[PDB]
Amino acid sequence: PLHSIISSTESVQGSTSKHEFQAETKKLLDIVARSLYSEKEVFIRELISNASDALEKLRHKLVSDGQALPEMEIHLQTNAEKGTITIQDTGIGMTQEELVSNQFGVGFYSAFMVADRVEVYSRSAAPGSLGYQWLSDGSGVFEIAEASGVRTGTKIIIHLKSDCKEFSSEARVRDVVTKYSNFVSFPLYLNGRRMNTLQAIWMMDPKDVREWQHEEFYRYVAQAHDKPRYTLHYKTDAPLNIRSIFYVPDMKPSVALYSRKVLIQTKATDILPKWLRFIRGVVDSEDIPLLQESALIRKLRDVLQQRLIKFFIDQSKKDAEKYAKFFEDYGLFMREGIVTATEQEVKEDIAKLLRYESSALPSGQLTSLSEYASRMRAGTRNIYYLCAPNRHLAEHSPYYEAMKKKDTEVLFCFEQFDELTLLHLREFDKKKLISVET
Ligand SMILES: Nc1nc(Cl)c2cnn(Cc3cc4c(cc3Br)OCO4)c2n1
Repeated sequence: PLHSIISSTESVQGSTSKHEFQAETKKLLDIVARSLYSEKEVFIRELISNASDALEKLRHKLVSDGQALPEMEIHLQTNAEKGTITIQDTGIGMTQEELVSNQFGVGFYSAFMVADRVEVYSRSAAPGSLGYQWLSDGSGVFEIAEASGVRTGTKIIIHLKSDCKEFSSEARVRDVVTKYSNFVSFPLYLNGRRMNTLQAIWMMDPKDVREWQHEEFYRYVAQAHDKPRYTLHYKTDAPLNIRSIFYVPDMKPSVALYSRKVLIQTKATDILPKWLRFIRGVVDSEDIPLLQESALIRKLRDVLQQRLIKFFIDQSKKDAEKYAKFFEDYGLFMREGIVTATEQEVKEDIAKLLRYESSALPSGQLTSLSEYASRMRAGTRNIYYLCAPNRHLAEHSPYYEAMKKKDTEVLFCFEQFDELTLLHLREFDKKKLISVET
């Protein structure tokens, strides 16, 4: 089962031509190498991500041209003996000009975060392409030379710093891979061992994913053994770029942040409003660059809050008995969110999820503030509710019994935390929330 492709096949016949980065390239290299990423280990993530993109570009090209498909793989090799770590892909490679002038991303230069020297071999996939070697110690000077024995694609050999030797031990590198790159779109091997088995199902067409995949992934992200009660597969480009799946556990009572199938933060606590912290799943967006995550993250937070509210509302429409169970189990969060919200309009959005018993309905079945209001006739600026220990006492309440042959229907709350929520909300839509007993 041991499968490796990394070996010394490369040789350079002539001497190298020395180049020197410009004022820009000098700033870039310095900032990315020590000022940009907080943890140094993410260089593995960036290079893996680069290798994936190059693999994709070649595959799309061959498939577009109708050509057959070669081995499309990503390989990592650690050498603690030589203090090196190497990553090779068999993707679309690089031309001489690209090796010289170079938006695949900076991500490649993140290597100088842990290396005092980087040695590169690349060969373009286009027929008759030549291979080239690229050398650099990161001092703004790099060398270029035509190389033979270069396989199509790109091979990066990192000569690790004295105190970065940890990334030459397989055990350390394996952990880094499984942490950040477990959903990589192409086969990934480490010292010949296959490492990635999980599929990024959030990138799929939602109507192609089936139940068992959503169950598997839910159990992964939520580290859970039950099943998702609710599943929302949300994809969008207009507001921002968004690839995401949200789950509500079957069980009674966080979301991962990804970008292009690579992990940014396992606990994206700021991605959703605090009251939606019961939601499990993943958010993938190309729009994200630590303790301070908030920036335009908020814009995404607001997008997701609105999409989730509409989701649960739509759920209410199609299924009321299931949603009534959901409201029973998770109402707490909605109430917390309503009392927490600063803007009134946000309060009323979340409040659209609340369900209460009504006087004009059989005891047991619930209604929403909107549903109550629609039937309201010749009624201005009022929503009437009564809080009692139970439906029995609510109906037999003289306060309500007054509304018996009178104008309006009356909502029934049986818990004090529901009444306080209405009091706090004050007005909803065109109407003010008012207690029968004053
Ligand atoms: N794996 C892979 N495949 C391809 Cl097609 C490309 C294209 N750019 N890069 C990153 C990169 C690598 C370099 C470099 C500048 C950059 Br930007 O100078 C030395 O090597 C790639 N990496």
